[PDB]
Amino acid sequence: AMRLVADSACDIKELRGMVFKAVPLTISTDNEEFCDDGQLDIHRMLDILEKHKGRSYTACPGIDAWLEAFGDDDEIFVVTITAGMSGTYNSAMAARAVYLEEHPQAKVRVIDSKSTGPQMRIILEQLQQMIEEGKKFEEIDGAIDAYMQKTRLFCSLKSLHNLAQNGRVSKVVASAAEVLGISVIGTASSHGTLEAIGKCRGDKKLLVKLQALLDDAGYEGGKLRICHVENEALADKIADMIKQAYGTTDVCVYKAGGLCSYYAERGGIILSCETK
Ligand code: NA
Repeated sequence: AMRLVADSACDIKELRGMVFKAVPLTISTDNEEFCDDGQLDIHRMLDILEKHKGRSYTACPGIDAWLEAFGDDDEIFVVTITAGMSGTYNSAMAARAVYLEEHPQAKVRVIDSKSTGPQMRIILEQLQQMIEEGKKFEEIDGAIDAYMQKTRLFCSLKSLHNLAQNGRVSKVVASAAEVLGISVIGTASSHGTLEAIGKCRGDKKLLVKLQALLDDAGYEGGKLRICHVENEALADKIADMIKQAYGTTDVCVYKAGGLCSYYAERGGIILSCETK
C-alpha cells in the first residue's frame, strides 16, 4: 500500500482514494509565523502582508515534519517544489536519509518536480493512476520522470514583490507588475526557475497569449490543473477558453495554498498541463 507525500506548495491536502500527506512550509514576518496547513486563514494572511511594511520570509519543512509524514510505510514517493528555487528538495533528501536508517525494507523516491503547485498536483495524480493500475514501485519510479517531460507550467502574476524580495525573480522582471493592470506571464524553466515570457494588460489579452503558448507547447486537450489566489473569475475564464479551443474534459480549478498564495500573490493564476 504505497504512500504519496508532498510539500504544501502542491496546494492540496488529500488525494481521494490514495494515502497522501502534505508537509507544510512556513511563511513568516518579524511578528507572526503562518504555517501552510489545515489551520491557515489565507485571506487574513494576505491582508496582513498587503499592509505589512517589513520583510517576509518562507522556510522549508523540518526533517521532523518529513519523518512524521512518512509514517512507517515501506514504499513512498515524495514530490517537492523545485530544487532550483527552494531548499525543500534537500530537506526531503535529508529526511529520506534518516528514514532509510530507520526502516530496513523501505524504498523512498524524492521527486524534484522542477516546478510548483499544479504541476506537482499533476505529478501526484499520475503517481496515483500508476499505483491504481497495479504498477510496481520500480516501474513507477522510472516512468514518472518520463511523464514529467510531457508537462508544462504557466503563470500570470499581478505582483512579484514577494518573489523579488526573496531573491527569486529579478527586479527588472518584477518591476513590470508594479504598474496597475499589468501582469507578468511566466513558465517553469528547464532549470526549475521562473522564466518570464512577457507582460500582459488584462484578462482577454492573457487568454490569447496562453492559447498561443499552449499551442507552441504541444498542448492537445489533456489534463489541465489551474490554481488561483482569490481569482476564481480568471481561472474559470481560462478553463472555459481551453475547453472550447482544445476539447479538454479533464480540468480542475481550485484555490492555491499558503505558500503559492504568498509567492503568486493576490490575483495570481498558475496552470499546469500534459502535452504531447
Ligand atoms: Na500589476
